[PDB]
Amino acid sequence: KKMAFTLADRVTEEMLADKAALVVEVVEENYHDAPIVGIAVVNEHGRFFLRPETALADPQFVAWLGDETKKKSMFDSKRAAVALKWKGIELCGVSFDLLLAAYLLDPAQGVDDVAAAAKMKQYEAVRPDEAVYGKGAKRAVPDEPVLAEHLVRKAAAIWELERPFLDELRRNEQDRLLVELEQPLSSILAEMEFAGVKVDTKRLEQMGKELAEQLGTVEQRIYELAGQEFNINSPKQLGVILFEKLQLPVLKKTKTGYSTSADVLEKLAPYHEIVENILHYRQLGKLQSTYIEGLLKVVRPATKKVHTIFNQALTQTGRLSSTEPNLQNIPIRLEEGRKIRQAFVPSESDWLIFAADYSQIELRVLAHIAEDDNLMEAFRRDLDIHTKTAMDIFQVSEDEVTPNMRRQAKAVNYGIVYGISDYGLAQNLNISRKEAAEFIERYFESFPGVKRYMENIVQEAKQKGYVTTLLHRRRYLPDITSRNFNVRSFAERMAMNTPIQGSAADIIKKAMIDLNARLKEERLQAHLLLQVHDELILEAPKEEMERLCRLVPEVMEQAVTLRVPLKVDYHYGSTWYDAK
DNA sequence: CCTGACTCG
DNA sequence: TGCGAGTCAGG
Ligand SMILES: Nc1ccn([C@H]2CC[C@@H](COP(=O)(O)OP(=O)(O)OP(=O)(O)O)O2)c(=O)n1
Ligand SMILES: OC[C@H]1O[C@@](CO)(O[C@H]2O[C@H](CO)[C@@H](O)[C@H](O)[C@H]2O)[C@@H](O)[C@@H]1O
Ligand SMILES: OC[C@H]1O[C@@](CO)(O[C@H]2O[C@H](CO)[C@@H](O)[C@H](O)[C@H]2O)[C@@H](O)[C@@H]1O
Ligand SMILES: [Mn+2]
Repeated sequence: KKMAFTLADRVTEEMLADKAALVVEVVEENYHDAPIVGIAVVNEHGRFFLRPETALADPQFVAWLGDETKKKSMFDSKRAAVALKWKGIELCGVSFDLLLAAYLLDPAQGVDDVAAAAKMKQYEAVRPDEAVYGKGAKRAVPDEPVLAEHLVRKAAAIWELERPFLDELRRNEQDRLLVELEQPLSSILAEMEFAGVKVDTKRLEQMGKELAEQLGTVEQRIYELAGQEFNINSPKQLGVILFEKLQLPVLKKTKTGYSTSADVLEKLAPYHEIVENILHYRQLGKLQSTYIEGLLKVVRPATKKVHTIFNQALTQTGRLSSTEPNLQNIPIRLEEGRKIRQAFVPSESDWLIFAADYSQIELRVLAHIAEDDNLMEAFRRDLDIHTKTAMDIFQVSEDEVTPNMRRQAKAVNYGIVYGISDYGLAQNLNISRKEAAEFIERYFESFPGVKRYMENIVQEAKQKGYVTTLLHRRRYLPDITSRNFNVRSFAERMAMNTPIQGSAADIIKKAMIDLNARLKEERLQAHLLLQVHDELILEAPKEEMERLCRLVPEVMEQAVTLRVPLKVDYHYGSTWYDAK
């Protein structure tokens, strides 16, 4: 605990070195158009601190940040780049991101600051962000001397830990995953974040108005059937109405009381018609509060755009998450909700929304990884397994399978491949638990390869302590040999799923890098807007639609090569809704 | 702040 | 007693 640094007045030559650690401190958790409160640099020549109004105005510093031959090591470089694009400054030459490096080494650590990453290497010369800035309503940037030291210490740490982290990544054969997949992707996400998505507020406000009219309607109806007023959005009061006043049977409890989950409500339908009305009310209430009122609170009024943050170092399987707003969970399943998408539009004049989508991506990953004959064959002829399961459950034929019921048989295929027990399956389809068992038992005799993959990956996880995905992403399962049935089972199901979801996650990540490449090389104006786990979303001038119909799917299928082919569905239209 | 509800993959 | 997420209302 003793460090020398220079609290600089101006940018000097010795700070513009070819290799350095860089800290562009942004305290606000949502970094979009957020204050940059301090800058630090560590290189061969020394340790420096700079005030932002100094460094960001000095054209030489800006030129050094923008030069990709001047290599930077950073912690969460997406935060920096974005907070810099809002200051009209471009960041280039990031060769090491400690955050991503740490997330690949172990997603469970849930690293959020340099101190926690340093924790993994015994490096103790840096304080965590909360012990410096404060918590919640106390969150305060301290006095400069304190601020400076801390930032310099963060650089110093990034500076000392680069090699160790890279050294460990090389042993696990995860170095190329960092440098060639994750890190390049970080910059792409920073663009999509900054470009934003344009929203039709006029339309959005009109719908919430209509939604309110329907909410009051359904609501009155609910009080009439119940013969009283209560708070529908209060599960405790609703529970009293349904199970105490109305006497409806209790199908399930939780640790705090009676259950009123959608699943329980659908099963209570024969007994009383208020349950269906509650379901419908809850549906509309969510649309209003989250997808109208939530969404309008985060639009930037001047440009009518929303800017989400794609949290890259958070999920345990390798997926991304989307926050403030979440644009990866916009309604589509029920026609009423699906309408919200009409308000998502192109940002320019004659531009359109292109939406490409992988077909059964996790079922193909399972096929490739488990090497199952009957499964690999079905895909080679181009059978639709969801449609092959739609019939099998809905007694129907291929000729009449509505999109609605290809989604309900979709969750059965996936459910089965991810350790759903017969209790789960029967409780999802309202069928006999004996019949549920039969389905599964048949499935594993029909696909013996998939069954043995399940047995094997659990065995391997017990022996190794972890599982891995195609591009060597890793998840550790320390609870895998727990004596407790519940604890053991949960980790076992993670040993089944992770390699699959994680692999689909790797693939679509790679597909984005190649797409971005194939875009800038062909000099097109088209650019990525969103990723929703297994689908990409772009906007482009009307003219470019021809190339994209050929380009986008070609890139997504050619990303990786598997023991089965990869298929992509695509559509375009003037609204994200019409892109169906 | 947590629990349970809804939303997506 | 299928997996991975986020946000919101009530208590
Ligand atoms: N009920 C569901 C739906 C989705 N998923 C996970 C596993 C698959 C991954 C992608 O699913 P979708 O994009 O919904 O469908 P797909 O099978 O990948 O492709 P398609 O749209 O052609 O059915 O998300 C899941 O576990 N359970
Ligand atoms: O930018 C995402 C990146 O930031 C970190 C901390 O450096 O997470 C913080 O910001 C997130 C996005 O706003 C919040 O969800 C989270 O609460 C906060 O810790 C990284 O963990 C994350 O990858
Ligand atoms: O360095 C990580 C990198 O290794 C890759 C690419 O070479 O996988 C290769 O090495 C693996 C074992 O050494 C094999 O599974 C594979 O056959 C081989 O291509 C990437 O998957 C990984 O990111
Ligand atoms: Mn898909």
